[PDB]
Amino acid sequence: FRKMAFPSGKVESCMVQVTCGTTTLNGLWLDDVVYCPRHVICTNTDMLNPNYEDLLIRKSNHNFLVQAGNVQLRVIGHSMQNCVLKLKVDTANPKTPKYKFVRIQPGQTFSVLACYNGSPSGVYQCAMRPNFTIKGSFLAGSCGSVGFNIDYDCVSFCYMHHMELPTGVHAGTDLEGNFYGPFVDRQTAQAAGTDTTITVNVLAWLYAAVINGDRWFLNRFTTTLNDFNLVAMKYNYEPLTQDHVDILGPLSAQTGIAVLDMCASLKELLQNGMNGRTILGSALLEDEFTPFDVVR
Amino acid sequence: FRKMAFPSGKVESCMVQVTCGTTTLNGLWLDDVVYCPRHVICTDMLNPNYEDLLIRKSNHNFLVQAGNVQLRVIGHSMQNCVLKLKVDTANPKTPKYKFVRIQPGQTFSVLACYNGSPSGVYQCAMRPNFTIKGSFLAGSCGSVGFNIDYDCVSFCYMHHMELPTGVHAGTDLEGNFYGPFVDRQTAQAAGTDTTITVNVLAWLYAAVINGDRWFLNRFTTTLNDFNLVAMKYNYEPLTQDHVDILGPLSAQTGIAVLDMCASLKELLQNGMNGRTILGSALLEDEFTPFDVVR
Ligand SMILES: *C(=O)[C@H](C[C@@H]1CCNC1=O)NC(=O)[C@H](CC1CCCCC1)NC(=O)c1cc2ccccc2[nH]1
Ligand SMILES: *C(=O)[C@H](C[C@@H]1CCNC1=O)NC(=O)[C@H](CC1CCCCC1)NC(=O)c1cc2ccccc2[nH]1
Repeated sequence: FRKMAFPSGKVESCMVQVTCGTTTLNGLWLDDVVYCPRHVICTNTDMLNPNYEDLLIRKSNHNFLVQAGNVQLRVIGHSMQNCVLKLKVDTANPKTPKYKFVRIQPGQTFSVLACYNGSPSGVYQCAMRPNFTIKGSFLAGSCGSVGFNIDYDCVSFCYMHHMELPTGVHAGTDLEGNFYGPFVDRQTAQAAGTDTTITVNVLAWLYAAVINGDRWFLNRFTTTLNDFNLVAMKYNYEPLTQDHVDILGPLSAQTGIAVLDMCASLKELLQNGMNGRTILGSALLEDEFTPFDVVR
Repeated sequence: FRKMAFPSGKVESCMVQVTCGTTTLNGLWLDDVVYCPRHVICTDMLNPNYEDLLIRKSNHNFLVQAGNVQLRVIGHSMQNCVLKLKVDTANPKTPKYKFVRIQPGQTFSVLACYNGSPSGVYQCAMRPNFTIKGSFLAGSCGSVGFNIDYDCVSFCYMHHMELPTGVHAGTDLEGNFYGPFVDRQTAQAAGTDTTITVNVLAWLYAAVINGDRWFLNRFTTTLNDFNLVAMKYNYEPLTQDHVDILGPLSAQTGIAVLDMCASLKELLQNGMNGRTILGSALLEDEFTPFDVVR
């Protein structure tokens, strides 16, 4: 069991470089529109309290240099949607995949294609934390990189990168420019909320462990949802909702370990620790695989 | 800090499906050649005579499909443990590529594929015992490992089999196995593995370059004394080449290699006492000095 990213070729073909004055970052080219963070129109002067409408009315089409590899794309229109800028260009991307813009929920995973200067550099799997940040790996110029899932030839874009918080975790928007989490595109003091562990993902990961031959943590017991939730609250774990139990249904049946039976295992893991042992290859309870991620 | 794979698009455009008899696996289509594991021609698995198995095949016994398109095989030959199927059509999306043979400790991306269609991408390392700790299911054979550098894809691994311990064995793209393995279903066992010491040190440098110094100390060590200690924890010996390779990261952080060796010695002695390094509760050994810089 390894953390696995989706194959990224369909998205690589959509990445372009956007330059506005002094700032260069990445854009997502789909049909005849390039999408990118609206903060690309900020200078050092504006970054602390921008008036994005004002700054945008100032700009004209030729203020944006869009580069698809060696080819410059001519901007013929510009617009803002929430915190994303939409640059209408000369030419529709001839490799636009089947795609959707989707908004994901905390606890869900996606692949990140990290890009610099419009050129894809690396790909890795992320989870939307319960505090709406991303534990990413993003350097200067990574803004505009996207997160996505693929479902049978259809790419669902869910994330575009905007910022790094002082703790080193990351914040961005969906592709309609709506931020994940209580963050703003302003150079002001911002902090992530206290994070919590994604309980249903930990359980799915334990089921993944049983499937792969590590069963030392299983026991004979079972808990209640109410009793397990008091434990989860003590250890900063997301409450296990009744719907969470249902999505684990397939894994309980394949292994014969009922969810509250596996919760009894997790309950004890939260106190005995691992007693010097390892679960999959990890000395920590891993919470960035969804039930779907384990089954696939 | 993440285990990052290379973008897989250039390799996705090369994956095809090869069927021989009742067996389907993946092939790598570059120009007018499809490369795949020669054991696609087995029915036979304990003591195959591949020379005899192959002379009985004709071109039409190999069904090659690139997506919906069937590729006509016009010839075939065997190069060590890989089959080279000459096809009627050159891959129009062949990238700039090379075939490279890697040494233990080297990392690469794996594009896991099934029925010629890519399924996922992840980072991997060649273990000191010439296995890889992959994630491969039935039908993954022919999946390839690669690095990409300046739009040039360097293919270094093709998947052949799973050992009884659950680790994986395969060949370079000229069909020479990594390690003492053969394409037979006989009893073969990965030798005892070790931790890639040079990679653990690179990663501790990465920890320093980011924010963390809590594991440093005031000691140094000789290279010989470090190796005498580290081998008691099943670490690979550190060589002068490894010390040289770490020079750039040493000079960038101000921490002499042997001073970082002293810190590693103490980390092995003490554990991390409830802390993490980068993101991990264990000493990570699948990042190379090169991976850290990039
Ligand atoms: C876009 O490419 C970068 C990506 C950052 C750079 C470093 N690591 C990343 O992920 N985005 C930024 O640099 C933003 C730009 C701002 C423009 C105006 C609106 C808000 C975003 N800045 C930051 O991410 C930033 C500034 C800052 C200051 C002090 C501590 C942390 C910190 N992070
Ligand atoms: C190719 O697709 C598969 C990949 C395997 C399947 C499961 N996980 C993998 O990586 N390759 C095989 O199944 C090989 C078949 C050839 C191997 C040698 C030459 C002829 C056939 N077999 C194994 O990987 C295998 C069989 C086996 C039996 C008992 C213990 C371990 C074991 N591994």
